[PDB]
Amino acid sequence: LSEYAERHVTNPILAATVVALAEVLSAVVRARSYGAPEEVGEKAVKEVREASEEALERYKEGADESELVAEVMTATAEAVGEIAEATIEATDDPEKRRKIAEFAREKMRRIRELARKLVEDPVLAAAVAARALVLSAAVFAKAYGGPEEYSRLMRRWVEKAAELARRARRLGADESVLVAALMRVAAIAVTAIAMMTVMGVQNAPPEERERILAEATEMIARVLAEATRRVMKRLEDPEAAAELALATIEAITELFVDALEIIRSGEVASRLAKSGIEVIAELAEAAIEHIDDPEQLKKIVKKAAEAIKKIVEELIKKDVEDELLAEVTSEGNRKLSRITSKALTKIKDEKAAAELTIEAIEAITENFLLALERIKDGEVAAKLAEDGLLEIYRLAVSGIEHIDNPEELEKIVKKTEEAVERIVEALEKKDVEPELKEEVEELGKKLVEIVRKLAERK
Amino acid sequence: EELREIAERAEADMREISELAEELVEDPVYAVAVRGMALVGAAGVFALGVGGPPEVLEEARRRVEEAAREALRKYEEGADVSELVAELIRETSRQIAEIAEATIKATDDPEVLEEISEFAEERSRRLSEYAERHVTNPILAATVVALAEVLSAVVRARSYGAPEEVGEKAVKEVREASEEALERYKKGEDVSELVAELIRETSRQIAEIAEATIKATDDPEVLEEISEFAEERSRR
Repeated sequence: LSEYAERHVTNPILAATVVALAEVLSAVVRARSYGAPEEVGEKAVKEVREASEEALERYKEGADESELVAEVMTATAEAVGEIAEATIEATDDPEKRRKIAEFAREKMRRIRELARKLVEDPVLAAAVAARALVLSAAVFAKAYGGPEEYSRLMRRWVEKAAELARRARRLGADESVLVAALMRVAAIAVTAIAMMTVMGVQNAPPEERERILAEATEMIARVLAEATRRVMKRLEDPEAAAELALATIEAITELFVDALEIIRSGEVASRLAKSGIEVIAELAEAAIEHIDDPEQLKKIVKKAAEAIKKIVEELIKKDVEDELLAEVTSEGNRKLSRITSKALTKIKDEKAAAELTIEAIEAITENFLLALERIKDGEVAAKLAEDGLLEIYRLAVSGIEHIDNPEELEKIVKKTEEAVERIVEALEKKDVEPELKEEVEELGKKLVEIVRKLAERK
Repeated sequence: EELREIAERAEADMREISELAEELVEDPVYAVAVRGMALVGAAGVFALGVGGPPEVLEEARRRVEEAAREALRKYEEGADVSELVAELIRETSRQIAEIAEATIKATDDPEVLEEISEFAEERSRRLSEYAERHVTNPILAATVVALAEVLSAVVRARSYGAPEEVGEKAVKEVREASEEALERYKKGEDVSELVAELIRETSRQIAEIAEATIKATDDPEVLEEISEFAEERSRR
C-alpha cells in the first residue's frame, strides 16, 4: 500500500501523510506481537494523526511542504522507535529482545530510505537521516541491558545537533557546512554507542566504561563548536551572529553539565572538565571577534562568565584529587581572564568598561572562594591562593591602562582593594603553615600598593 | 563469539552513513573528510572485539580528528584541493595501518589472525578504489595507490612472523620514492617517467618483501598461500 502511495500520489505532503499512516499502523501491527499496552499504540497513532493534521493545516496556510515532510517523518520515526522499545520492555527473553531489536533496525532502515526520497531540502534530509540512524542504534543497544542514561544522553546530543542545524538553516547558511556537521556528529555518536555496547558485552568495569562517554562528549562538542564558527564567519547580521553565539554556548554548556553530572570517576571527570572549559572559552573568543553594540558585547561576556562558573561549580560537587581539582579550577579561571581582557579591548565608553571590569573582578574572586572551601592540604591551597592574587592583579592593571579618567578610575581603585582583601581574609580562616600564610598576606599587602600607585598616575 | 555479531552491524551502519553523506553532500573536501573520519571511527569496533589495546585505538581516533581539522583549516584558507585530499587519505592510511598493526599483536590464534587479515584487506581494497576515484593529480593518485599496496603487503607479512625491518625498509624506500616523484613533478619532469619510476620501485619493494617472507617461512601450504597473494598483488 505504501509503495502504491509513494509511486502514484502527486503531492509531497499527501504522500508523506499517506506513508506516515501506513508506517504507523504497520508499527502497531508489529507491536501487537507480545501484548504490550494498547494505550501506547493508541497514543502513537493519535500523535501521528494530530501532527499530520497540523502539518496539513500549515500547508493549507501556505507553509512549505518540505518542512512539513521533515516534521512528519521525524514524528513517524520517533513513534516507531518508541513503540518498538516499549515492546522490548514487555519481555525478559534475550532471544526475543534481539529479534525485536532486529525488526526495529529494519523499521528504521525502511523509514530512513523512505525519507531520503521525499525530503527536498538537503539540510532537513540530512538531519532526518541522522535522527533515524541515532535512534535505531540506541533502540538496538538497549537489548543487551546497558544503562539507559547513556543512550538518553546520546539522543540529547543528536537532538541538539538537529536544533542547531535547523537554526542555521533559518539563518540561510551554506548547506555544505551544515551537512558535514550533521553527518559527522552522527557518525561519532553511532560509533560511541557501538563501542559502549562492545565494552558491555566484554563485561568491563564501570571505571573503564565511563571513559568512552568522556571521549565521545568531547569530540561531539568540539565537532559542533567547530561548525559554529565556520558558519558564523559567513554571516553578515550582528543580531543573528550574537544569537548563534549565545544559543550554541548555552546548548554546549547544558550538554556538558549533564555529562559531568552522569560520570562517576575521578581522573575522567578531571580531564572532561579541563577539555570543556577550553572548548567554551574558544567558542566565546571566536564570537567576541565580531563587532556588536556595547550591550550585545556585554551580554556575550555575561553568558561566558555564567557558563564557566556553572561548569566549575559542577566539578566542585564531585569527589576528586585535591591537587588536580586546584589545577582545574585555577586553569579555568585563567580562561575567564583572557576573554575578559579580549572583550575589554573593543569597548569605547567608560560605562561598559567599568561594569565589565568590576564584573570579571568579582566573578574571578568568587570562584576561588569555592575552591578554597574544599581544598584538602595547605601547600595546594597556598599555591592556588598565590595564583589567584596574581590573576586579579593582571585583570586590574590590564583594565587600568584602558581606563579613561579618574572619575571612572576610583571604582577600580576601590574594587581591586576590596577583592584583594576578601581573598586574603578568606584564605586566613583556613588552616595553613603560618610562614606560608605570612607570605600570602605579604603578597596581598604588596600588590595593592602598585595598583594604587599606577592608579595615582592619572 | 557474538561480539562479532555486534561489530558486524556496527560497521554496516557506519558504511551506510558514509554513503548517505557522499550522496547528500555538495562540496568535495567536506565529503572526503566525512568518509575519512567515518571509516576509521568504525574500524575501532572490530579491533575492540578482538581484544586490541583500547588506549591505542582512542589515540588513533584522536589523530584522525586532528587530520580532519588540519584539512578543514587548509580548505577554508583556499588551499589546493588535491593536496588536501592526498593528505587526508594518507593520514587515514597510516591510522588504519596502525590499528591493524596493534590488533595483530593481540593473540597467537591463526583464526583471529585470518579474521584480522581479511578485514584489513577488504578495507584496503575499498580505500584504494575510492582514492583512485577522487584524486585528480596523477602523481598524487599513483603514490596513494603505491602506499596502500605496500602497507597491505606489510600487514600480510606480519601473519607469518617475517622480519619487521623487511617491511620498514620498503616503507622508507616508498616514502623516498613518493617524495622524489613530487620533486620531479615540481621540477617539470615528464609525468610518465615519474609514474614509471614509482611503479618500478614499488614492484621491487613488494617483490623483496615477499621474497624475504618466503625465505622466513617453513610451511608448504603457507608458501602456497604466499604465492597466491604475490600473484594477486602483481596482477593489481
